[PDB]
Amino acid sequence: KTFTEVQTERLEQADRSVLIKCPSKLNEKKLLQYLSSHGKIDNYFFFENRGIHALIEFSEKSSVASLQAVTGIPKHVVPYKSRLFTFTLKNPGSQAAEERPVKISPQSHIPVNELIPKLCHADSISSQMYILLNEYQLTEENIKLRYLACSLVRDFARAYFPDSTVKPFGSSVNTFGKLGCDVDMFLDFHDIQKHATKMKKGPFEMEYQMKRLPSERLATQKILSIIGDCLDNFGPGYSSVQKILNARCPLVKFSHQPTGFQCDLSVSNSIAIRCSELLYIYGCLDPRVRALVFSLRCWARVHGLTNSVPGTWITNFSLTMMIMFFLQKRSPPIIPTLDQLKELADEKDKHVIGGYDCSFVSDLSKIKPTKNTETLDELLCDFFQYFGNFDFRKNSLNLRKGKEVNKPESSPLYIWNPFEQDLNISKNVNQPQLEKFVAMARESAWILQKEDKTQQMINKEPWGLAAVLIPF
Amino acid sequence: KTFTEVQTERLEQADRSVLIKCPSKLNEKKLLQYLSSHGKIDNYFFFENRGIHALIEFSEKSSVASLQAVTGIPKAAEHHVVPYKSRLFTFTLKNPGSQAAEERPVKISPQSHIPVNELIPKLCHADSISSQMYILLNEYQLTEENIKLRYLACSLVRDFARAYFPDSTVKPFGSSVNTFGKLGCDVDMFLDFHDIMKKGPFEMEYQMKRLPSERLATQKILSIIGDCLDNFGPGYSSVQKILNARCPLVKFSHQPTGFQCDLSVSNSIAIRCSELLYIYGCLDPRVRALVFSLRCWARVHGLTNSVPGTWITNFSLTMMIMFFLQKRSPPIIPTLDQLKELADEKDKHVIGGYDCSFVSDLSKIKPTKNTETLDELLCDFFQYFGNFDFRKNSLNLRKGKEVNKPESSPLYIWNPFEQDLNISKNVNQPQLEKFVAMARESAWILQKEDKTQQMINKEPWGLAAVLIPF
Ligand SMILES: [Cl-]
Ligand SMILES: [Cl-]
Ligand SMILES: [Cl-]
Ligand SMILES: [Cl-]
Repeated sequence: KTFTEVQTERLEQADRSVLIKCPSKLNEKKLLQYLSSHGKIDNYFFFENRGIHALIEFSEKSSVASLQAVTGIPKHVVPYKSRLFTFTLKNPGSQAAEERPVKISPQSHIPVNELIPKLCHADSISSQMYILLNEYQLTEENIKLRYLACSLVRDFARAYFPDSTVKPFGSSVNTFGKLGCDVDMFLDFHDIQKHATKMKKGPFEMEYQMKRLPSERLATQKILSIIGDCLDNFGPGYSSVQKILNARCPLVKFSHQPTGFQCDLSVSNSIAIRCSELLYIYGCLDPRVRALVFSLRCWARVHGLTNSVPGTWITNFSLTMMIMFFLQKRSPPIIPTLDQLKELADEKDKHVIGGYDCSFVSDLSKIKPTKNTETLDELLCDFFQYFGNFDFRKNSLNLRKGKEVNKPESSPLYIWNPFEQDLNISKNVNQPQLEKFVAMARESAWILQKEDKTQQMINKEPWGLAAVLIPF
Repeated sequence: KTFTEVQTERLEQADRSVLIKCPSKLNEKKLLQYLSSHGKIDNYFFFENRGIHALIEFSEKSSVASLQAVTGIPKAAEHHVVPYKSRLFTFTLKNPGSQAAEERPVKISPQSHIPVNELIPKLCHADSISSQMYILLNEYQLTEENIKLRYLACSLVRDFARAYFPDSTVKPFGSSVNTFGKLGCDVDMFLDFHDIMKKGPFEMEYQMKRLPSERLATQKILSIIGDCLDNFGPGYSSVQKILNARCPLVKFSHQPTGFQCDLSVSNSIAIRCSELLYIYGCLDPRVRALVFSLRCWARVHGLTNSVPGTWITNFSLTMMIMFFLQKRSPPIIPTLDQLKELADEKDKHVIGGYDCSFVSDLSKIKPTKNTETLDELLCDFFQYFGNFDFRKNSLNLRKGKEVNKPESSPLYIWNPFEQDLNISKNVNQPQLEKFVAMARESAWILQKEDKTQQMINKEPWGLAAVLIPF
């Protein structure tokens, strides 16, 4: 039910899953028939990534060890044994060419130039936005692949750090991730002995000889450094390992070839996890939330408002928060404020970080459904109108209050960090970039207000969402 | 027990051993009583190294995992440690106010030998040169406890390598295992880390990352282990990575044991050399007595040094001593070719095309009929090399003969396991001449002294007379 319960279930399924690089001439039935001899298979799919790969989700974890028991070491290699397998035929020239294999599950979304025609063939702006959402959103197969990537990194980390867990956060889990997005991973340490340890009969407290480091930051940097070097030199399918240990949140970036994901590994950050669960709640509350976010992120990218590299540009996160604020301010609100979510929280949902109460309700059924019935056609235009006429000089965005309030500090765009006091999430944004955003918003509002959609359809020209998803 | 069988047994015992940093107020009985609840303990001892530490050797390996299952990270330590779990434990009292046993002193096992200034008086009170040399040997040689500690150090380093090379081994060589090591000597360690089912309709293999060329692989693996030694455990390690040397090397101080260590990738020739020396050391007690005394002599007179350079090495010196013993009438030890001829098929070892075989079973070697005393052998060693023609002759330990020098080098000692290689190529003419001068002077001192009067006069005599600066 809850965000935490979804993560637990996803990780358990990943724990009994494996990846297989398939033979050039793949017979699906023969492969599955063989794998089923090691135990029942709950789920599986194929994907393309420099050849065909299969994700296999066994019903029982024991099946993994069963398969590993008949798997050999190639024959010079780093003999780290994993859940990455390569299957080939003994006598490849004695099997014929295969007629109709296999269904491929896409791990990327269609490019904008292919999307636009689909949008133009839609009946309304609402339908356009749902088409975009369906084309872009993470698939069940992609999600399974993301959790398996985390599970594999966990196993790699567990060689030196047996209590390691690796769990995804951000776009991979908050409902706003699009196909192709990075897998952001958090490493944490928790006792694998989940069972109830007795009262020991002896007199001693017993610990490992470990250096007590002055800061959590230094420990984090040393741990990530070793894991990074090990992935680089010893880990199968890990490439382009970049150590970015001196960043605000120390980080190791890498490309995971078996899955084709770009990944980012850091040590667990409690604030970042609260943020992911908050966005998950908002995304789950109403489908218009996700529809708006996906369309507006695409809009921002198309018009050069967002960028892949950090700088003076508004970030996708900042933009997403602006959208949440917009939705909080509808009459009636489409989503509750963070203070409203805090007040619905019981003792079990108490989360205090750095002295600041970051509590909010985890049970979605405790949130009264919105009575707002505005269509996406209205909301898209109104978003552009609202921020196109928003006084950014005088007002800041407070998502806890759901109100425009005086700016604590002078900054072009001030959006309050909802889990840290006196922090602006959009402090990076300069006046030029903010003015560009405003100009694009106003132009987009005008285009939607003035267009004759029926004639554009007849004239075979872009209309509605498509009209604002092309350069001006 | 062959050399190989000794190593195997030692490593197996180290594999089921742990190190425990003991409570400030240590009750030995309570500690052992508690630890025995995880399984029987075959051996244990205590040593001093910034507080009391205990080596615990469990009867069963399973006991290690049992102890680890109740070992925890403090709440205050969370997020502030590198969570590498090891066989290094710290024990403290749950309630410091719950001591309810009589306090007894704990026996400390020494890991160092007495300094020369304390040794000399003991030598001067001996009855003969032979007795002096056996006193030195007994004061200096590795103890059973020290040996266990050395193998455990290797075992701990092995566990770092095994994270991604599960079949890895780390084994000591050189002075730690060849019978000629003295307390306080480095632990020289070799890593061997790579190249060590039902049939379905698919061939099935793991996806594994390729290693680079042997040297590059060696450099990367040693670099990571060096980083582990830095960051895993209590640390304070003084890790020196010397990865660009001819033989890539990591030097470090292992704080839990207090050993100075050198880690490199396994060299098959160096291992044969260690077993050869082990054979020679085991054959006759005079072999070890001579080597220990002469190594001490070399150090005292500045002929050997802790850092590599133009100095004769302890290994080269030891080989010179072996050559000397091969040349006695009759020989005290056999030549390497004699040991080769005694080898059966099971003792076959060919390295780089060169037959490095020799007998491993010591009972197959006929005991020496030489009955020369150490008094004679010590003086004769100095006399022999003091008059040896180093310009014209080289030392061949396979033949047990002086032979023409293959290449021009001040001191030429044939590498017994590699063709056309001089183990003492590093030695320059100045250092060789110093050695010769010291040898000749030492011979004269022993030849001319009146030992009875020196004893009465309370002056150094015999071995003591050559173990002080000239
Ligand atoms: Cl194949
Ligand atoms: Cl997030
Ligand atoms: Cl996008
Ligand atoms: Cl040796």
